[PDB]
Amino acid sequence: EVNVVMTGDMTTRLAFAGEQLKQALVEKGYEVNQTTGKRSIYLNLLNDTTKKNKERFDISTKGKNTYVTGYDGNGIIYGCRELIDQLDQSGTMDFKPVSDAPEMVLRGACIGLQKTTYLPGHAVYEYPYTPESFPWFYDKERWIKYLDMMVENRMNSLYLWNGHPFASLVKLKDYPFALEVDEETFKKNEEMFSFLTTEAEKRGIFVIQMFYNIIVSKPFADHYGIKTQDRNRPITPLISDYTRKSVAAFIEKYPNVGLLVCLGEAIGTYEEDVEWFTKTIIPGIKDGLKVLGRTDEPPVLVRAHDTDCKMVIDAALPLYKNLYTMHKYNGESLTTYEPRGPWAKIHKDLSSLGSVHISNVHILANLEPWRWSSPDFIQKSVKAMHSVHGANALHIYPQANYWDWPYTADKLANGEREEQVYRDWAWYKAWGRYAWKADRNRLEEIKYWDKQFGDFYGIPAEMADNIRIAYEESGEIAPKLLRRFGITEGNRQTLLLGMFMSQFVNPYKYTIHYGFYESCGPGGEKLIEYVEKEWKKQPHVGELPLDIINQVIEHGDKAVAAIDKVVSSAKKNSDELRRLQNDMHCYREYAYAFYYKVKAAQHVLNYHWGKNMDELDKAVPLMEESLKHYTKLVDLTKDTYLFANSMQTAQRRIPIGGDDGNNKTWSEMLVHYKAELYNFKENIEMLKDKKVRKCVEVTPLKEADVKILNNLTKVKIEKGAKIFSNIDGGIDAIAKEITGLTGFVFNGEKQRDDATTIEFECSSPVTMLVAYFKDDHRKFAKAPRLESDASANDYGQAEPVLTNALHVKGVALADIYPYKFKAGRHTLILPKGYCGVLGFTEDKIKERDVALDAPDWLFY
Ligand code: NA
Ligand code: NA
Repeated sequence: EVNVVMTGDMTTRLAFAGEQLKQALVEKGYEVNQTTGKRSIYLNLLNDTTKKNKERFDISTKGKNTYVTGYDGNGIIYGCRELIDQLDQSGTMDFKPVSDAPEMVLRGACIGLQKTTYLPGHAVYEYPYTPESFPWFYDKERWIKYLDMMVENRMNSLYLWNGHPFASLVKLKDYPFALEVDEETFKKNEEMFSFLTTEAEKRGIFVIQMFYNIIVSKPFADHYGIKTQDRNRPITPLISDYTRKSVAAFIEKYPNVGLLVCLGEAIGTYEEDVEWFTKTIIPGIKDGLKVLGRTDEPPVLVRAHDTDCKMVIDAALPLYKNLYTMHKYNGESLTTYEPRGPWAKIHKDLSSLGSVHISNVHILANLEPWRWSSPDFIQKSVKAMHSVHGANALHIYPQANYWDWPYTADKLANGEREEQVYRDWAWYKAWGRYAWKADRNRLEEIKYWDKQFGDFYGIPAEMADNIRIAYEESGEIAPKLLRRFGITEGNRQTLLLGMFMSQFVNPYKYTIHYGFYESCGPGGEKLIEYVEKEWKKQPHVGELPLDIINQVIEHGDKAVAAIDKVVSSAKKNSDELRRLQNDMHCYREYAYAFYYKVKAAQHVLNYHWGKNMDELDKAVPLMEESLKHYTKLVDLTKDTYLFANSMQTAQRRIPIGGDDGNNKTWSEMLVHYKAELYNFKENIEMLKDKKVRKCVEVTPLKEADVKILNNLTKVKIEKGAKIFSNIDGGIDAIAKEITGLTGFVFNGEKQRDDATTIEFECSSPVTMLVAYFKDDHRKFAKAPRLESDASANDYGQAEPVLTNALHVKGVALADIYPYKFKAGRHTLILPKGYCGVLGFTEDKIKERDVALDAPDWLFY
């Protein structure tokens, strides 16, 4: 019936290609003969490294013989995948000749050895590889399925993300106490890495271990009496020695595993980033290479995240020639296929290096947790990666629920968990398909996807087009709403839980970073900008917020109308199609809730500009209508989803704090949005009746009784006070709240070199007040930023308490951030650069813009 003949370099990839083709043919009812005149397929593997024929194959046919030429091991695998895809798309062994190669050179996905919350005993990102934490990591069948799916999608790279993996994977003779796992687990970890590298290698998959810096093991830390990580802590010879030896041990022991380096998030300055990479990491890699007898420099991947790419690559290239770069596609979200602005320039500059620049589709904060997999949106995004960013490689996150691998957020009957590889098959398949080839005729793609959805649900392709419509209409909702109304593309925000009125009418209170609105889609106006231009009779430019809410309710209505027609048809995976229908109804109720809230926010902003109280009367029924839609969203999610956000800690700030896993469900959020309307109505009632509103009674904070342990110079905080010993000017404006506190005097120069360490004890909870200056000069310590520093809320400091609150003559204006402590003995290192420590109080601090009457006072 069918002969399969393998010819050439008898490699593991050639042998895998052959087994795959044989299984595919017997699953179609053919008898297969294997060896190394009736129907024959010839698998020919050549030898050439010609970076040009990488992963290339040719298929030709002559009579009843088919010839597959693979230019390398990956080429012969992909040649066999093309025969199998032909056998699937028609039933016949009549093969079409094809010469093909992928457009992007690395095409891959990540799994996080990460959890929804911190491991008891450990800081952020820290999780030893153990079966207690990750039993799925030790499941060989689950690994085979994952790697088989990667081959089907022609993905050639797998990334494991972990804080400090080395202490689970290597033993150091100078630091034997560093090991974070018991001996039996250490043996299981060695066994799994051996299984994973072997299974991946025969499939043409490069395994890459990602790590954060600077992080040391819990037992190494405990032995030396230091912290596992501290962002502002200097580099020390001890921590450098431990990391260099760890990295060298890893290269020696797992010689085919790549490294993805994050120069963060526990490194305080760009100068320390360069020093760590060039003097600790790169020498550790060369140590391991020297030990193996390697003369080549295998690629090292470096994230642009939380560093200065240009300093880093410029300093590193003389020391190590083979560096790949990685940078987020749309920050930690998916917002646009028309990216632009300063962030597009950073991608273009990294692509300029003429090497491999990897587009990272990172975290997908704005899509969590509902189904998302728009072929159109994904195709257009890969076209943008090429045309706007210059990227030639792709790294994708899971579609949702990254922190909770291997499960989705779906709540099934009786505690059952849904697998991400099951639910999100079309996400992986779409990113793989467009990474292979971006330019594909859209009508032919619709027919391809109609058959994929039809086959999965057992529905004719024509009928299944309504599934494709549902994905492509609903797919535009979260991207559009985030880029037009969002606070951030970071997972600091969970878009699909909604937003407060305050976040619509006073968005800059919640800290919007330069770059987001300027990069993450077409140029346009915020709601506050649109309403200001209405009142000032100024022309409108670009994407308008009222246009976007109209578009999103239309997307919502069309997705529901499409999925409702087909949901009853499914002959397979019927429960899954009912969940997709439920997700489309969720997206529609979300879209209408958002529409009415934006309309309400426009009237509240009309009140701000005109002070016509009839504007507040119109806001109420729109808010009520928004709440009717949000109540329906609760009814749709309360039995169907465990939660929205997979990151379930105090690093989540928008719409409200996610501290200790609170505020992660629509049910929880509805309580807040009901209280927001109730409050609004009470405030309007008081305005009508009494023409009064609540405002802050401004009083000095009482100084707390604190003992300073590290010999700081004290100063009374008042007009005239010199908080910088190295400059001539004193405080020349100050919030009354701060006057009379006892702060400190520092040398701004010493602050640039050494950072600022405060050590103190308190017999009750205190807040320490820190001044960060509103000046872009690198001499100033930077205010806490959760998007580039997971530790930026460890003291409750992520948000300022008093804005525009301090001025020092010859310096700048400052905002005041709260650092909160329980009773105890404390040591804090603040970021390098000029900053002020103004004192301590046990008092409740009332938030205030000292420069003022913002339009959101009505929701307090
Ligand atoms: Na850094
Ligand atoms: Na990145």
